[PDB]
Amino acid sequence: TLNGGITDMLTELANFEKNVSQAIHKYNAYRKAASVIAKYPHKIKSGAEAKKLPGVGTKIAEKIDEFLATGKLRKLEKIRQDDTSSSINFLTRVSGIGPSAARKFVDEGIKTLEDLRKNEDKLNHHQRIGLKYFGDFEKRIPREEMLQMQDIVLNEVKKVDSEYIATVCGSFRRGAESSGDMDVLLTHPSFTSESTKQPKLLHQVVEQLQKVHFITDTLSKGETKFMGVCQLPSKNDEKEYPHRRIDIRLIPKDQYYCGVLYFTGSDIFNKNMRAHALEKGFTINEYTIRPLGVTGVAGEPLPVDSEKDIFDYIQWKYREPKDRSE
DNA sequence: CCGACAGCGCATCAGC
DNA sequence: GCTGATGCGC
DNA sequence: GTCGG
Ligand SMILES: O=c1ccn([C@H]2C[C@H](O)[C@@H](COP(=O)(O)NP(=O)(O)OP(=O)(O)O)O2)c(=O)[nH]1
Ligand SMILES: [Cl-]
Ligand SMILES: [Cl-]
Ligand SMILES: [Cl-]
Ligand SMILES: [Cl-]
Ligand SMILES: [Mn+2]
Ligand SMILES: [Mn+2]
Ligand SMILES: [Mn+2]
Ligand SMILES: [Mn+2]
Ligand SMILES: [Mn+2]
Ligand code: NA
Ligand code: NA
Repeated sequence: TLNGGITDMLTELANFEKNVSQAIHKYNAYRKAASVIAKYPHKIKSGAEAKKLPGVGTKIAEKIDEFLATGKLRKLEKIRQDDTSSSINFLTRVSGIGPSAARKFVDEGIKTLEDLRKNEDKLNHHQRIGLKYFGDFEKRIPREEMLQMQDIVLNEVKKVDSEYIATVCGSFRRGAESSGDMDVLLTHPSFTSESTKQPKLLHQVVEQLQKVHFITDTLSKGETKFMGVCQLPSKNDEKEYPHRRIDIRLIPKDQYYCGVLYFTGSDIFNKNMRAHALEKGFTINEYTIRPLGVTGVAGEPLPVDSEKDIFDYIQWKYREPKDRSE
């Protein structure tokens, strides 16, 4: 982690602007700068050297000089001493609680894990589950565990219908030795951009996973996107595995490539790639890659048959999943 | 010195 | 009931 | 907070 010190400062700053300042752009700005720095193959010796990287400006340049000069950043040392900011930051760590709900709870006197446990009646379903699994969701998932999970999801999928195609994406597909959660991309021949022949496609898949006790809870659930919890099965008498977050997204079969490009990420990567697309005159989403008319309006979907094809349309050398971790 | 910053599914609410 | 703005998340 | 124009 050549510049682990600096990227942490930045990430902390991004989290602050997002959770406490509710300044989403500043948030993204720091994330981007932290991303470009993380891949910079040199140990940064100064804020000037860093400012040469696209994304780092005069403000981050100074913060970096200050950090390198003392190993600390005053603005952050203070933020850490502000109870309100500490509470808001902490509450946002619970799935379902955003900057808004956090600042609210703080106002109503709720600002500790304990305060939340006694006011479960003031949380919506999602916030309740997030609170319930707070601890577990903090633990990372070892790849070896992701592999055990993949077999269970894929095999349980096939058992509902041998025509489903379940693909694990997210950081898992990017090659991470550890993942924050499991992301599943699902496709079935009956669901395409031209029609939904069969209904409940996603339902039955969830239903099945719940039947075998793999899926333990639901944060949210719709026709195409499921957000819940799951747990690997444990052998006889051995300790129990941490509950884990699991996202399942059903995408039209004929749009798998745009969907798989989206779900593999990373998020910062997608951001850069989609920003670049616009620069070249295109707009990309999880379903398609359309051309941008002079008026701005997006045209019809262009033909796609691989992830690379999409990359071509924007003038970018194809980059493997493992090199998309920005 | 300005406006843009990627794109979208779900839960929830206010209003009609 | 619907529509659309908001919060929160991928 | 940063950047292209
Ligand atoms: O803001 C977002 C969030 C996610 N995504 C896409 C890309 C990301 O890789 C994918 C999965 O989302 P996760 O939040 O699961 N992140 P990821 O799997 O990359 O990392 P990890 O789960 O290990 O934190 O969803 C976006 O496009 N924008
Ligand atoms: Cl902002
Ligand atoms: Cl610090
Ligand atoms: Cl596609
Ligand atoms: Cl579309
Ligand atoms: Mn993930
Ligand atoms: Mn996820
Ligand atoms: Mn548990
Ligand atoms: Mn570009
Ligand atoms: Mn009402
Ligand atoms: Na720069
Ligand atoms: Na949260």
